[PDB]
Amino acid sequence: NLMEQILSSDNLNRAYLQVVRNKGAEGVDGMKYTELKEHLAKNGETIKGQLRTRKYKPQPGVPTVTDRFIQQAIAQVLTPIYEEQFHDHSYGFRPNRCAQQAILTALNIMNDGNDWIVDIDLEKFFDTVNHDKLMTLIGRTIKDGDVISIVRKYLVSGGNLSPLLANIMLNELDKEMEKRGLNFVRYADDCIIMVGSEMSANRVMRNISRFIEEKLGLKVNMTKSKVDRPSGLKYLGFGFYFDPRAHQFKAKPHAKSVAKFKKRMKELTCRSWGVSNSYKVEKLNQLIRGWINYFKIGSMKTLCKELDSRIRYRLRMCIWKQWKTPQNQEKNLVKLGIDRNTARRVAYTGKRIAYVCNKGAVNVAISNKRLASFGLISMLDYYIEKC
RNA sequence: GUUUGCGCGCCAUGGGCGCGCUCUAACGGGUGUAAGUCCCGAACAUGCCCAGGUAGUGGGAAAUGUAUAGCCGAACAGCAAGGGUGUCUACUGUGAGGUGGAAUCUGAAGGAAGCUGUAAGCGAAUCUCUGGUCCGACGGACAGAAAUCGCAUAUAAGGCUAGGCUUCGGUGAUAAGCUGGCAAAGAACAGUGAAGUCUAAUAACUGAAGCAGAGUAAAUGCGGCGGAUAUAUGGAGAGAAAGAGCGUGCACCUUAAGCGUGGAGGUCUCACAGAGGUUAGCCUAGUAACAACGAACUGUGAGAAGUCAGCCGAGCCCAUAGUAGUGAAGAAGUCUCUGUAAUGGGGAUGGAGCGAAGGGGCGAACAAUCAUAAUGUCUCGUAUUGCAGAAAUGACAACAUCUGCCGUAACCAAUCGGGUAAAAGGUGGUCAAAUCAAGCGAGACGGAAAGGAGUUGAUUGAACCGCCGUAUACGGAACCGUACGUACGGUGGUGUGAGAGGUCGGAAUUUCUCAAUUAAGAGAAAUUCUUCCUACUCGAU
Ligand SMILES: [Mg+2]
Ligand SMILES: [Mg+2]
Ligand SMILES: [Mg+2]
Ligand SMILES: [Mg+2]
Ligand SMILES: [Mg+2]
Ligand SMILES: [Mg+2]
Ligand SMILES: [Mg+2]
Ligand SMILES: [Mg+2]
Ligand SMILES: [Mg+2]
Ligand SMILES: [Mg+2]
Ligand SMILES: [Mg+2]
Ligand SMILES: [Mg+2]
Ligand SMILES: [Mg+2]
Ligand SMILES: [N+]
Repeated sequence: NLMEQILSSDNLNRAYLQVVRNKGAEGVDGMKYTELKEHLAKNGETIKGQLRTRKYKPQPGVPTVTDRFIQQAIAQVLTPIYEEQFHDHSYGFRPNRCAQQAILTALNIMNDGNDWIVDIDLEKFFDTVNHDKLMTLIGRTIKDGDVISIVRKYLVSGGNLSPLLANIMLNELDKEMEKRGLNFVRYADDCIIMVGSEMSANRVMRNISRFIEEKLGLKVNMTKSKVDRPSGLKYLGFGFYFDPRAHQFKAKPHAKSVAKFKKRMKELTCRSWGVSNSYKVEKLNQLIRGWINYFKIGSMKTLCKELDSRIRYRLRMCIWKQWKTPQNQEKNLVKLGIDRNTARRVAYTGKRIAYVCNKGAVNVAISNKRLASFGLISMLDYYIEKC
C-alpha cells in the first residue's frame, strides 16, 4: 500500500523538481529534462499504472531520465522512518549529516583515545552487494511488496537509490558494531574502527573481515585495511596529527588534498593564459570559498599562509606577464608609484627575472593594499571569519 | 589592418675575374739563392700570485697590450637627405587639393648603395688531429610531406632557483662555449668552463661532489650517424706557404627606402546637358561603404589625392594596353642534351616578335561538411528453485565476542631483552534441523504466428602561425629575425576577436494579425541569438 503513498501529486512534483535541479546527463536515451516534464505530463497515468501493476521495464553507462525521476520518488518516500532505523553515527546521504561532523565525532572519541585505526574499505561495493539479501532486509523493514518488486527489478537493471541501498547494507553492519560495543564512524563506504590495542586491533580486524566475508556477503580488501597509526591512514581527505598538548589528537588536510589544491591553482593561474585576470581572480575566489567550506575544521593555517604568499607572488607574476610590453611596463610601473630610472632598469630587466619577481621592486610594485583594492580575499581572513 | 613594400628602365660606392705597382710582423738582428713565412733579444703597462679581513711599496710562473701590412664599425655618440602628424601657421586654387615654414616623431633589419669619429673585435696557402657549436624542416616532435636515427617527453621529462642533509674542504694561466628559475634568439654584465697546450715562480711591511624534496614551463631533452664551421669557432702539430691597401680593365654579374618614368579599376571635386522638388529661382548631399530615409540619381568634360598583405584558386574578363618596356649583341616556335621533390639550365636551328603594374569580377581544381531454414519475442499450466521468521528433538558445553600484558629493568617506556593468535580475563550456550512458512522473484518444461543473419547536388574554406629549397638583400657568421624579409617552386597546422553600422533577413520572445484574434501553432514591427556583410574604429601577425 506504500506505492499508493508514492503515487501522490506532491511527491511526484517534488521528485520531478529535484531531478531537474540535478540537471543530470541524458545518455543513451539522450532526452532532456524539460522534455522529461512534457513526457511525464503526457505519460503520468501510463507510468503510474505500470507502477501499480508491475509491468514497468526500466532500462539503463548513463541511466534514463524517467528512471531517475522514479529513483527520486522512491528515495523521497523511503528515507523517513529509515532515518530512525539507521545508525545515528552513520553520516552518509541524509539531511543534516555530513563528513565534517563525522571528523568532529572522531575527534571526540580519539579524545577518548583509541590508538590503532582500522580503515575498512570494500572494493566494488555494488558488485559485492547481493540483491536477495538487500531485498530481504527491505522486506523485513517494509511489508508492502510493490516497492520491493520495483526495487528488485531495478536492481537487476548519480543514482538516488544507491545511497539508500548502501546505507541499508552498511547500517546492518553498524547495528552489529553497536552490538559489539565497539566504537567506529563511517561516511558512505569507508569505515574507521577505533581500538586502543594492537593485539585488539588485529583481533577486531579478523572479526570484522570474517563477519563481512560470510554474513553480509560483502568483501573487504586487504590492501586498504591495515591496522595502522592515525598519522598514516586518512579519512575523506583529512589526516590526523598529534597536538603536542597531550589531550587532543588534532586534524589537518591530508597532503594529497593540498597537492590537488596547489595543482589546480597553478593550472588555473598560468601566466601564459590569454584570459583577463579578473576572471582568474573570480575563479580563484570560487575555489577558496569551496575549499574553506569543506576543510574548515582541519588546520593548515601554517601551510595555507605560505600558499597565500604563493597566491600574491603568482598574481604579481601573472600581471607582469600580462602587461607584456616593456614600454607600457615602464608606464604602468611609474603610474604605480616608483621612480622613472628604477622603472627603466627594471623594465629592461623584465625579460624572465622570476628571481626579481619573487623578491625585489617587482614584489613592492603590487602590494597587499593594492590586491585588497583588486578585491580578492585572503585565506587567513576567510579562516578568522568562519565558525 | 603592422613608417616603406607595384611594374619597366638606368646607375656600383657590391661581388667576381684578369692585370699592374707598392706595403707586411715594435725596433733590431740572424737563417739561407731567396723570409711576408723560420729562429733570437730589451723595456714599460696590465693581468695572476707573495696580502693571508685590508693596501702603498718591494718581487716573481704561464698570459696580454704598447707592437704586421691592414680590416670592420657596437644593441655607441654626433650629424643627416628624406618620411609622418588625427599638431599649429602662411600662400595658392571655385573646389578636391598643392606648396613653404614652426612643434615634434621617425630616419628602419632588405640602395641618401647615408656621413664622420670611436670602444671592443679581427688579421695570412694547404694538410692532419681535436674541442665546442650549428644543421640534417615543420608537426608535444603522429599523420602528411622532397625533407636523419633511437628512446624520453606534460598529475609535466629535462634545464634551472633558493634551502635542509651524507661525505671530502692551496697550484694555475689560456678561452670557444654553458648558465643567471623556461616562447625563441641576441647584446652587455656576472658565474663557470671543453680539448688541450704553456706553467707549476717569488721574501714580505704598513669551498666543492652526491641524496631527497620545495619552487619554476607559450617543450623539447638525451645518444648515435652524416654534414657544416671566415662572430677569419677553441686549440695542437707539420708547412721558405701567401696576405693587405691603392689604381685600373671587361661587349663580366647583381641590389626593396637611391634615381627617372608608368598608373588601370575604384573614391572625391568642379563646370556643362537631361530628370527631380523646392518658388524662369534653389539644390542634386548628409550619413565610412551596403541597406534605408530621402529631390539628391545618370552619360559627358576638366581635374585631384592614389595604389601595390602567401593563406583554396589553374585559367579566363574589364581597363592603363598589345601601350611603357623589350627584342636583330637577337623574339615566338621547332629539334637535340640536362637538373631537381618542383621551379631550371645549356646547344643547334629559326628570322620577328615577345610583352607590364594595382583593383574588382567569374571560376575549374583541391579541401571540409551535408545530400546520394537460428537466436529472439507476448501468454496460461507444470513442479522445482533464491533469502528471511518461532524452532519438539539430537550433538556438544565449544564456540562467538569486548578488554594490550610480562618481567627485567631503579624501576620499562624493547626507553632494556621477550611477544604482537604475549597474559589476566568478561559477556553471550553453541549448533545439525522434525516442523512449517508472507513477499519478491529467478531460472527449467511442454502447446501456442511468423520471421532469420557506388555516384553526384549543395554550403563553407574570414583571417592567421609557419617551415623548406634556389635566387636576392640586411641586422647579428651560426641561431633569431627583416610582412612566412621579398620573388618563384614545395609543404603542414589554427579555424570566424571585440565595438559600431547595416541585413533587423529566420526563429523564440513584447505588441498586433491569422488558424474561430484558441495550442508549447504560424506570421508581421522590433529585444536576444543565429545567417551574411563592412579596415569603419580598435585588438592580433
Ligand atoms: Mg631548419
Ligand atoms: Mg631547428
Ligand atoms: Mg618541432
Ligand atoms: Mg627531470
Ligand atoms: Mg683565432
Ligand atoms: Mg596626380
Ligand atoms: Mg583567404
Ligand atoms: Mg586563397
Ligand atoms: Mg652583419
Ligand atoms: Mg634555423
Ligand atoms: Mg626561422
Ligand atoms: Mg618568421
Ligand atoms: Mg608575424
Ligand atoms: N605596410
